[PDB]
Amino acid sequence: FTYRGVDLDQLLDMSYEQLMQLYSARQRRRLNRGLRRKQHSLLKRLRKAKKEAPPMEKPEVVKTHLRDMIILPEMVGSMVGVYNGKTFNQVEIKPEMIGHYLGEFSITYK
Amino acid sequence: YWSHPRKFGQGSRSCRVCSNRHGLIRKYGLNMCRQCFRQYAKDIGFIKLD
Amino acid sequence: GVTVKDVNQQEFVRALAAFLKKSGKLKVPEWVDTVKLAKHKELAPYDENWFYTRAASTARHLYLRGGAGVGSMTKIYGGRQRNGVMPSHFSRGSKSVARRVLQALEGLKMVEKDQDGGRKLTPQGQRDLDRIAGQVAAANKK
Amino acid sequence: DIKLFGKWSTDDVQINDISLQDYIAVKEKYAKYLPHSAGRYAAKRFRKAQCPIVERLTNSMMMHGRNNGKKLMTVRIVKHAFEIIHLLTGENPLQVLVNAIINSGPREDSTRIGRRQAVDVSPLRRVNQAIWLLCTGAREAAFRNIKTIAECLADELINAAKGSSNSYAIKKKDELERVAKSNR
Amino acid sequence: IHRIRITLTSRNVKSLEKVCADLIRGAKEKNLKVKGPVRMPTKTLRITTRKTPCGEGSKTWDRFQMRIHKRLIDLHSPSEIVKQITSISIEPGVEVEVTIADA
Amino acid sequence: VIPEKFQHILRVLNTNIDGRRKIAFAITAIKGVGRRYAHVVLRKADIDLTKRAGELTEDEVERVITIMQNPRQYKIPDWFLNRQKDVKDGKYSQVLANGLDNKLREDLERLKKIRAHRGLRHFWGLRVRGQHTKTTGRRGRT
Amino acid sequence: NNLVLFDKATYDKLCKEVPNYKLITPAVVSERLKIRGSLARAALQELLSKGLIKLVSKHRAQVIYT
RNA sequence: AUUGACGGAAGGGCACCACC
RNA sequence: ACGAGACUCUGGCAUGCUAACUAGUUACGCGACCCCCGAGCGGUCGGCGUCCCCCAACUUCUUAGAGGGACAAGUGGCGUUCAGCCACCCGAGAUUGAGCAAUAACAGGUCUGUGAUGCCCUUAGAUGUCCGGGGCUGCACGCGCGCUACACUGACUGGCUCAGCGUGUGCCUACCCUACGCCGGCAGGCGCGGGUAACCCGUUGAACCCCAUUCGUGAUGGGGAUCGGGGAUUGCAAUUAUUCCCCAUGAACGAGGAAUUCCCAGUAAGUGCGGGUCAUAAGCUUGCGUUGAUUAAGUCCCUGCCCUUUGUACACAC
Ligand SMILES: [Mg+2]
Ligand SMILES: [Mg+2]
Ligand SMILES: [Mg+2]
Ligand SMILES: [Mg+2]
Ligand SMILES: [Mg+2]
Ligand SMILES: [Mg+2]
Ligand SMILES: [Mg+2]
Ligand SMILES: [Mg+2]
Ligand SMILES: [Mg+2]
Ligand SMILES: [Mg+2]
Ligand SMILES: [Mg+2]
Ligand SMILES: [Mg+2]
Ligand SMILES: [Mg+2]
Ligand SMILES: [Mg+2]
Repeated sequence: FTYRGVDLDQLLDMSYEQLMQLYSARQRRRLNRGLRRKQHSLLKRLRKAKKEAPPMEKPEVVKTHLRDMIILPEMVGSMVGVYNGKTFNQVEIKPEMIGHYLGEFSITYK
Repeated sequence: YWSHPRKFGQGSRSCRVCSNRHGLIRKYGLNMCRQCFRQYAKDIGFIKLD
Repeated sequence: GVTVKDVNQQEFVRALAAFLKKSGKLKVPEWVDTVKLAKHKELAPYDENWFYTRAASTARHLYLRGGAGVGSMTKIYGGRQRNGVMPSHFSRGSKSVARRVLQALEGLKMVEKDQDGGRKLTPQGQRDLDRIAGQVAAANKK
Repeated sequence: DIKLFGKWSTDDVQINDISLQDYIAVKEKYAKYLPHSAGRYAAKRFRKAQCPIVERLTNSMMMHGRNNGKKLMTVRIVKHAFEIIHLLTGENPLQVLVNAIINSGPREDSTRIGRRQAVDVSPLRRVNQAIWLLCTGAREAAFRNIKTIAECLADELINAAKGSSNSYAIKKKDELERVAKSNR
Repeated sequence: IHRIRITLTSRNVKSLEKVCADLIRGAKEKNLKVKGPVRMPTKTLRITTRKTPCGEGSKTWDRFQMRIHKRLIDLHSPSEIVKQITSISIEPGVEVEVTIADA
Repeated sequence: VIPEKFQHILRVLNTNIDGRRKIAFAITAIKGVGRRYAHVVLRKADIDLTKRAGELTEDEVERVITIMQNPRQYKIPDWFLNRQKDVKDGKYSQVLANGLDNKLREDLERLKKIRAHRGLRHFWGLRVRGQHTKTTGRRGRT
Repeated sequence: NNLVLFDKATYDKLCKEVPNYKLITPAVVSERLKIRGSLARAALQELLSKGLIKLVSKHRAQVIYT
């Protein structure tokens, strides 16, 4: 797997500013303006729930209302429950969804 | 409480007579509902010449 | 005696463009072959030497109603934009073409910077445009 | 000496039909340099019979809604059609136009009373009908075809003025008279 | 001595013109070079609304409008003389704005 | 006036480029090449725009293929290209006749294996750009 | 199926019977001889340059020869 | 017997929200 | 007597009056440029000045006040010699366009405009109110208002030349219109100045149109739906794509059945520009100018209204 030429481990190492050049214009503008306390707390909880799971099983699901949180490369592998208005749909974050938002993985209709 | 930003949009603006948010007239700095304008027009000075 | 007003402008522009292209002193940007002259065009200009024609046209447009800038220059060269299935609207021309053209003319010593703001025509620009107008008016009566 | 478009004389035309003499306005007072004037001819009744016939032909060519209001275009296509006529025939284009009006006008129509009883046709209305038939013949001949509207207008009213049946207006006139004769 | 400019604004022509007449006459009586009434283009403020309070009917509209008229008077005289030229029974719908050669 | 080596039809990129058509609009029959890209390609090469496709010989055809296959080498700007900042490769380039179909297929399957919203709406066969589906789009559906 | 470029027979016909038309214009030479309008304009401009035919009028929409 | 409304009654007039 | 008309606003006229550096014109002086023999009460100038008070006057154009002006007044004809109608002269104009708009009504619409309101319901696990997310936009289909088109009376590229309404920095209220200079191919970005406005944007360099080039009757360089990739802007947040820009893909559509709408003079139609909505934004509406017609000066056939006569077992109107 590669994302705009660069591999996953380098994507993990680089800062937000270097990461901005590998995104689309929408995600670069969203990272140019800050990330508020909601997204920082979501990243905190995702990090905490990934660093406490035993080996060879998925991390515990982390529910969230934030459907507009872009998927950083420190979110891959982790399990998220995204609200769709009524329920928390489970999304296993796979490395291909770096660019996309969390919102377009929990459908809000039928 | 009143945490959500209300710096623009229909939520920010309300009529200066009834505090209704629909049909608002903002031209010339009125900030009045269309019906309230239609009622107070003669008092404000908006004659209906043509 | 002849002046720029006393001659067909559509042929005066071709004469001035041929003059500018003749004397190899106009500066051309490297992207001339790859750009549309406005966001409302569909293709690039059909004329390879479009830069000389645009420079001559704005030299004429600075002889009369002098004192202009890149904004007014992109409202002179703006046109109609067809928005697909939506109605059409007036849209301005590209600013970089206009700025490069005016700076190239400034490098030719024809155009200079006005006092209040904008760009006007030097006495040398007046002299050159009037001599070109004399040439086209003379070549019309033969 | 007022010449249409600067080159077409107007005192040697001949309206050979007495009925249409005072509706095809082309000479002595009606001479003009161009088929364009701020008209005010639709103000009162019959005032459009005092309009030059080339300006009526120009007016009736601004049609189908993509050419509405575009009068300068119709003025130049009339100018170019007249030059084509003078090349093809070898006679004054105003004469050819006047003869096309006279030949292409229907002189007996059929109105709906009910079955359609035959009726006679006014001179002004048959001038109107002649102009409209020539214009629509030219218009439908130039649509989806490599010929231009000037050549189609020229060949239309040339075939009209000569009287042949390959024009569209002569076909329509013959059809109108044929029904209005079979249904008297 | 200054270039004092009096600007008069009103919504009706009658009282505005009569206040202008009073000012010009008072200034002419005391021998002033009075550059007389300049008339700026009247501003028409227009608001077109729907007539109905609900949204049902025949879609008729209501065209309210308000005109604003503006007049100018230029005096060339000391301040204390304009302080008695003015202050003579200004009509209600008229509003004056003295500008004493500076903002 | 016709040259005896007039190629009536071309086979440039496993596609049939119709001769008897103007060269700038001839190569437009290749998928991935449109009017603006064809004009900038033919302008970077020394090919006269006022030519019917069949009038060219093999040298100009090979040069046209080389310039359109490798646009960045011949100073065609990055913003011109179809596939800028590729998701997987990361390389700026222009996808041609068969590459644009493999790339469109690979794009839809990327967005569909991931179960994104746009990919699901492509799989179901609906509009994916926010359009109202209530009254339009009924042709392609039973 | 208009010819984009003249062959020998059509070029012979254009040189041997087009300068004897009362009306010459790019829409009647491109219909008697089956050629495209662009080839017609090119051919008539070449004939005018050589001097066989005379220009009556020149417009951006209609050009007329003799 | 009177006023209104109606008549798949009988006469007049009007309207490019009717026609020609 | 009310309604109609009169009335009010608006359009058209005034070389007559009142005036104007927040509008100009014309002279004069200075300056630039062009011809020239030596040339000139020569030509172009939205270049500058006459606002230090004469070292220039004036109001034609612009603005807006007061008056004037049109009344079927004059001349023929018809008409009961009546009201009036038709034509014509002189005229700016011989029917400019709207606003207001009666007696009675309608179970017409609005309790979702209101600190207009009766009654009923609910009132702390609230139908109050706030916050987070979703939805109004969902898609086999059936209608209505529209926008773009089907091309050559055209599309594309370049060149040249013209508008009129009117808006603009805000109590709470954050959010204005923008000239000029420099980056960028574009959307855009960064500096810096003017404007609370006849002062600045702005002489609002609008589009159609006009002039030249390419194409050539082909679903084509007509049409631009659908869709892939990228770049910016607004926002606290753009995915179910806000909007804008660039490359690419290139569908139906070849003038539309039965039916049906709207309209008679600067009108229909074409074509753009403002206002409202608006942090972001018009395929909508409301106004504005621009190019500018075909047909008609009639009728009761169709669709509806109004009057009169006539029949009624109808009066909550069969
Ligand atoms: Mg323009
Ligand atoms: Mg044609
Ligand atoms: Mg659908
Ligand atoms: Mg009809
Ligand atoms: Mg009800
Ligand atoms: Mg109510
Ligand atoms: Mg909520
Ligand atoms: Mg809705
Ligand atoms: Mg409706
Ligand atoms: Mg196109
Ligand atoms: Mg195509
Ligand atoms: Mg708007
Ligand atoms: Mg709406
Ligand atoms: Mg109807």
